[PDB]
Amino acid sequence: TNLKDVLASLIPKEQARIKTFRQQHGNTAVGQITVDMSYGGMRGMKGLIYETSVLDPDEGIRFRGFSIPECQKLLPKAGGGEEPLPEGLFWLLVTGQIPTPEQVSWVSKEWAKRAALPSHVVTMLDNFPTNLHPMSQLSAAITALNSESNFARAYAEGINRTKYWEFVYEDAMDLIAKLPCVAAKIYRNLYRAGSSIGAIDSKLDWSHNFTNMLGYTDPQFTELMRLYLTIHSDHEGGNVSAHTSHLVGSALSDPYLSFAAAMNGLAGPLHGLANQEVLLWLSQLQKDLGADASDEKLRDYIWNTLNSGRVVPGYGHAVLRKTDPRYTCQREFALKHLPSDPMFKLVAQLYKIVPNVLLEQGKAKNPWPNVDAHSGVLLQYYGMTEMNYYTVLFGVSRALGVLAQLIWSRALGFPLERPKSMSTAGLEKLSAGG
Amino acid sequence: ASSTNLKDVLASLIPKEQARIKTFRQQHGNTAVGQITVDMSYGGMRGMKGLIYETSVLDPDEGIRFRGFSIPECQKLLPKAGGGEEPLPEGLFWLLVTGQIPTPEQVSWVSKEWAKRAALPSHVVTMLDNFPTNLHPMSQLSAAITALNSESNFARAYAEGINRTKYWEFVYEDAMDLIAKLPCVAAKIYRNLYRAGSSIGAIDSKLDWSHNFTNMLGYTDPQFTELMRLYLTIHSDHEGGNVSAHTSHLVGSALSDPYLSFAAAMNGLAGPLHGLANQEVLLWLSQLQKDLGADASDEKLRDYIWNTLNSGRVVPGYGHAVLRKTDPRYTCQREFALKHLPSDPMFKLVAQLYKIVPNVLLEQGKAKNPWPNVDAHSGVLLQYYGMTEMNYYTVLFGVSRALGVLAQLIWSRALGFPLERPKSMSTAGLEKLSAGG
Ligand SMILES: CC(C)(COP(=O)(O)OP(=O)(O)OC[C@H]1O[C@@H](n2cnc3c(N)ncnc32)[C@H](O)[C@@H]1OP(=O)(O)O)[C@@H](O)C(=O)NCCC(=O)NCCSCC(=O)C(F)(F)F
Ligand SMILES: CC(C)(COP(=O)(O)OP(=O)(O)OC[C@H]1O[C@@H](n2cnc3c(N)ncnc32)[C@H](O)[C@@H]1OP(=O)(O)O)[C@@H](O)C(=O)NCCC(=O)NCCSCC(=O)C(F)(F)F
Repeated sequence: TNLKDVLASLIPKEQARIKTFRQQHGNTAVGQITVDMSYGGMRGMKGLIYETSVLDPDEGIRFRGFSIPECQKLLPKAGGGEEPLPEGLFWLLVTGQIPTPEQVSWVSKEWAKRAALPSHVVTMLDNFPTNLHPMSQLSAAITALNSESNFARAYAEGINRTKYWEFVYEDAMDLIAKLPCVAAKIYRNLYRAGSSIGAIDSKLDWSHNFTNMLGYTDPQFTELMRLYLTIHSDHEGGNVSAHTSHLVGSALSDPYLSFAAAMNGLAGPLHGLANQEVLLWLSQLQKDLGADASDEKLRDYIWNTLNSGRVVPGYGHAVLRKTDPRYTCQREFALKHLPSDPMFKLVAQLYKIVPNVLLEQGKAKNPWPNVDAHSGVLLQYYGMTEMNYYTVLFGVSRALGVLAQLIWSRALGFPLERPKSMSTAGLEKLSAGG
Repeated sequence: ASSTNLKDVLASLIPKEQARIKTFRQQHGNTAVGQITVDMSYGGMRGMKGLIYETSVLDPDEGIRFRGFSIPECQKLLPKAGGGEEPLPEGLFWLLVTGQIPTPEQVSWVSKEWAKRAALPSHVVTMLDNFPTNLHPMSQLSAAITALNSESNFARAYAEGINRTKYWEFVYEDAMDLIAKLPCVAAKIYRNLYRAGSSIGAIDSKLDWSHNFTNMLGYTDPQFTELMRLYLTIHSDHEGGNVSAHTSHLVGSALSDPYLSFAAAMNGLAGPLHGLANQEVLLWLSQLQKDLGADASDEKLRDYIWNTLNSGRVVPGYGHAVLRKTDPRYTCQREFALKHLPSDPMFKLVAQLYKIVPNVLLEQGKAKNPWPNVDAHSGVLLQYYGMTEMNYYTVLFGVSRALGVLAQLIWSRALGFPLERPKSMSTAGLEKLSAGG
């Protein structure tokens, strides 16, 4: 019931909070930067303040203090569902508080009234070739939508730093509302013979309109979509996509530009693209070893994949050190809905083998699986076999998280992200020599 | 030190590098290089050095050093057009990549190579020709880059299962093609918007990259050709902590292709606090003229400056995250004006500001740096030569910046830098970590 008002009052409490805190500990040390950290992608450096979520290496992600199961229980469900609606999540990430069902409905409704594409985007999408990857299409379409930016106007217009957050809030609501429109058009155009996406039923929830535009009607596939979109929404801020959005948002680029840049990062093979990668490898697996393999043959398939310089897709993590609750959460879902699925059973079998392999191999820090290892198998089951699209789905979810933070970054006037770089030759000089 | 094919040269260079970093890392990987305080975390990583970037290094007191070289030094050492004064961007790219100063031949080969690789796919052209005039030039550029990704050789190869070792090779190809296509793209944007969709003509395999650019832009003055060589050379790289450089670095570390990494960087560059400043300094200067008139007094200037600050606004093209003095790129450009457009009224106003602004900023006590940066002096040079469409200004900066960023991109891959993935913290957790306040 008026998320903008809600924010309007939470803001100054928090501004207060930090100032006083910074006054006290501004110069207090929270860490040490090492030569290896610099060469190792800031591995283990605590270099960002990100509010919407925190990641625990052992326990996983907590969204505003809540774990996945906690959310699963707490957040409002649909009419007669079991899976939490992403609208709730979004309210939670933004507010810090559990939304009521009324609040949740208000969002759905808000996201329905704002879903609307400019024709220039439409045309573009319609002229894209079928050889251009869906993420690229997605990314390029978003960038193009920036002509609609309110923040971009207000800013040129001369707004006060103070009001920045309000513009960003509108840009943010509008993008999340349109994303499914762009995502759906992409699918259709690529996989549905360019058929129309149709309309938004103002009376449905965001996932539900999305699935319609996609042209899927299994009510269970709807529930999946809800779960899918909830769980991929945020993953603290050091992740490539979030960080990107955050780094780019810092220069004051609008939310369209920022999200788009984040998509380019999500699309990397070591990141969100792994969604799709996993699937491709699982398929090729099935071709070779066949539908039902022996643990023994599975091992070698991995033992091979390894001494051959390749990584096992969906396994490993920069931060997590244990099995990702996102993975588990998905597996519980399969267990309740597609337990007899062959692909599913394989994924399941992989779970018992890879970790030991990745343990005797001795390189990976995290021998366990991440969300990526398990999403595709679910999708595929419901008929969405177009694996080059999976990352798009992840992208649409990630907007929830990143944008929720975008508002806060500007509301708290976080400045330009600009660290200092060094050359090896200078680092050597600093230390002495290697 | 030298012969013609960059690729062969690189290939040789590479392994010695790796060995070095390796042993160095062997003795000191655990050797602490610095801090981490609460303030730097909230402060956008200000003052934290936590990134390796080989191509350039910025000294806060002296300015950018290319591969140990300063601008003036590059200014003299680098090869020039047959009959120019200005360094050619091709030479700088070579320097940046190889860490060595190129010969004329060496440069010529680069030009030829960039000429050769210059080709846009139809879909991109279609797309560009279909964009509305209200779609900012930077968005066009960024969306065009992303869509060109259909061509990525690294992407393809990667999917086909190449070895981590070979990665750099495809990135070298993708970068070369991208440096090569950029002007085509940029020119098409300019044409479309300001030249009633006329055609960009063709590439002259014999010309230098900038020359072919100005031709496609429709600019024929040699002085402007010369300005372009300088411009593209000077906005090249600025160590890796700047938004654009860092964004390409971050995205590339994920194995996204160069097209993707670059386009993302473009989105950072388009930020009002970043490359977009180019444009703002000009919009700001225009407004200023309109009010104050042409021959304003220092006192009137000063005041207008104070107005801007009180409106809660920043003086455009002044201040910097790292630099603590006047940017050498600023100076460099002032010298060029001094020599070629000593009496432009706009030029004169920039010069005036130069003597007024830093004192006011000093007085206001906010800015760590009260001196000018590159973006404060670039638009005036363009304007003078007829390129008066300021919304396009950052596009040229972007074309320039592809040189630094792509040069390191190859190196990061060549050197196997991993995924850039830091640790985020919430205020609450941070507090808890400390005691709170
Ligand atoms: C995600 C990941 C890149 C994390 O990077 P990083 O923190 O450097 O891994 P690490 O610290 O455990 O690296 C130690 C070594 O083990 C290797 N390793 C790590 N994970 C794996 C894996 N799943 N399979 C094989 N080798 C692996 C690393 O490549 C590295 O080897 P080398 O020393 O020869 O470079 C890494 O786990 C990986 O490559 N994963 C496979 C990626 C994939 O296809 N799907 C999973 C999604 S990637 C998700 C991320 O963005 C994340 F945060 F996890 F990095
Ligand atoms: C580049 C800049 C963003 C660096 O930011 P930062 O490192 O945070 O500067 P800082 O620490 O000195 O700023 C401290 C205070 O001085 C103010 N200040 C800094 N520069 C200026 C300026 N040019 N005019 C007025 N006030 C300024 C800051 O806004 C800040 O005020 P507050 O604390 O009340 O928010 C900054 O000086 C600025 O805003 N410049 C003007 C931007 C512009 O339109 N053109 C110049 C190109 S920006 C160069 C860069 O480094 C960047 F990375 F941003 F691209």
